[PDB]
Amino acid sequence: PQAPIAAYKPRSNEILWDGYGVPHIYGVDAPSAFYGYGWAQARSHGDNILRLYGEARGKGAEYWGPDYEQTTVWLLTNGVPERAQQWYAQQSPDFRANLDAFAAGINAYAQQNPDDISPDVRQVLPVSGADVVAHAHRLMNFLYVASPGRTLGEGDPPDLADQGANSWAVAPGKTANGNALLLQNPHLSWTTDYFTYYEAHLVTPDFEIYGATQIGLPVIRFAFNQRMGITNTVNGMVGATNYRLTLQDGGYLYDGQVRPFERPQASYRLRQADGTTVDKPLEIRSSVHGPVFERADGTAVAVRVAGLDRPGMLEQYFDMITADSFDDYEAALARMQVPTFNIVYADREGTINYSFNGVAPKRAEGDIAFWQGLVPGDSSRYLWTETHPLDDLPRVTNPPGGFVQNSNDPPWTPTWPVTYTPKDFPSYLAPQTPHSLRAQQSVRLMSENDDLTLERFMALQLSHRAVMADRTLPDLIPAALIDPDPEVQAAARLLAAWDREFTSDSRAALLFEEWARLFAGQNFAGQAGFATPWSLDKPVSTPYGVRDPKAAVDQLRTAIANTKRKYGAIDRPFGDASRMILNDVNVPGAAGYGNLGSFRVFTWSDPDENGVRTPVHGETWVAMIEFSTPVRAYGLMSYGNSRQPGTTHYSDQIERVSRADFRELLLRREQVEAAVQERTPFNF
Repeated sequence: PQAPIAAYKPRSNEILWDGYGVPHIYGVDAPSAFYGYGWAQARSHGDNILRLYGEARGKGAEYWGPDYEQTTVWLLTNGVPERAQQWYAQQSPDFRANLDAFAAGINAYAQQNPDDISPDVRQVLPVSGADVVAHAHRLMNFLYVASPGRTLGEGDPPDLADQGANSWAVAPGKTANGNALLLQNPHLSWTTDYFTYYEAHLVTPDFEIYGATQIGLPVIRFAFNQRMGITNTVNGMVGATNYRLTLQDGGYLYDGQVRPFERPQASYRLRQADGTTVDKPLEIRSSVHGPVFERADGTAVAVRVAGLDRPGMLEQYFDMITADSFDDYEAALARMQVPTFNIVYADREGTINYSFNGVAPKRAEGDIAFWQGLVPGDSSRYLWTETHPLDDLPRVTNPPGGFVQNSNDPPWTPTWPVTYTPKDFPSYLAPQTPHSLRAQQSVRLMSENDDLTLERFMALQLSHRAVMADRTLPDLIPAALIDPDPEVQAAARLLAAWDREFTSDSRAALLFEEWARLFAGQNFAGQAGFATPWSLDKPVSTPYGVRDPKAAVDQLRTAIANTKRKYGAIDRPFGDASRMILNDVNVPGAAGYGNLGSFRVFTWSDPDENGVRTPVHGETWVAMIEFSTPVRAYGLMSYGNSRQPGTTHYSDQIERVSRADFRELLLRREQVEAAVQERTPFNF
């Protein structure tokens, strides 16, 4: 109807909650919607939001003791609580009012429902707009871009490190009905608090947004509406540098001169087991690069984070997701206030766009591997001061191929055919590393399909191909059949009969994973085992083959043992071992590891004593949107919409997830009114 449906114009403030605890927040103006949003978030996730906001204040240690102390030291040394005050002071008046409203929403819920807030996090109250800013700043710059694990060279815990996503946007020309399609599909921890997605709907007379965001964030990162929608995937935009300092004469050597550290003398409180606290002094040293950390091995490392002068992250996302046109979206994107992420855009006018987004330092020399390692901190040659504008970054708009995609692969095949190559960009922007089997599968699923309907688009999202099996079994099986061990022969035949799909009933899939663990490493990303290595000239059909079939058969022998150790048998049905268990809901699993090729992702834990494992990471918020008039959208949230103790909205979608039975996402007032179970009238 090339003119959108009449926008709903709310006349009172109310949250209409549906049966799954999805809040439909109707506000008479923007602060009202943000207030209801905070209120809703607090109701569904209050305890963890408070804890996180506590942490963002640099008060984790003070509130909860030694387990929170590393983050405290990290955030204080990096001046995060103070930077938050600054960024908060630096908001536009309008947006600050929204942030304040959001916080007031949280406080108000807590004030009206004090017994619903967990006793341990009551002390955090009240919260403020600055806390909201701090949390978002922590999340973006000091979890995503820089983290203490990386700076300390200890590595990040899985809670943080397991990050991924799928993203598809399909142009009209590639669809049946002529409307852009969009897949929102982030893959984060199912347990990590700051990575908990919350689904919501905000309606004012001026804007409408539907979708998911991490708890405690006041704006929706995976948002769509009647006009447009976006989705994100992590791109590991190298937005920070760790510098190895040479310590000398009480300072650090730099361009042959001894330079002084800048020193604040801070201190923080540390909660004791008995509930009292001790004051711990904290000296914060900064070189010209940034704050200085000392590794366990005694290396002095200065961490330099890009975009510390970018306070408009939350407002950028807000203006992006409420954009009236693609030009507006881009103008907002072009502010470079969002420090990281691939961002994919689709709208009802038919535009699709992929952007390798973030705040990337301009560097005179060095490739991406150089800039991800310890960079020498004794030379001004390595001190960047400038960042790339949007226009310097890999982007694709309405490509000839009619789609854009990203599955955390380097941005070198975001569409097919490609519209640029690695040499078109500085070598430090993105790795030129092999694309994962899931990423190759993403390109294939879009490129190879035409005349897409929403239903078909949704079916394709469910892909759970063992691509790794396609690349290896042709060589492994014949070689395994040579082996005299009848068990190895039996294993080979089990593997040969398998359709190479990670279905619940697959008796071969677990064994295969175990072999793959050895063949391609614990993360299934190793390349040394393949006969034909990955090539950007065959980006979706390499790597391929088994380089050393003898050794691979030895790996199968060990794998057979591992499978039996873990699962009690080499032929246990995949979905008997792989379970999705939330509260007392226990449903069969399907799909699996992305690195094995599964597009739909469940990163199955190690099994327990019964051989049972559950997703530690993977499908969380999944939504497919057709930009028809009106839009049509379906979605699910694996672990429900609430994690508050005792909620009925934690385990209430996982059964549907197991059957790929998506909910209709309800954006229209009439639909919302039809689905409403709870109403929270409010007044901001």
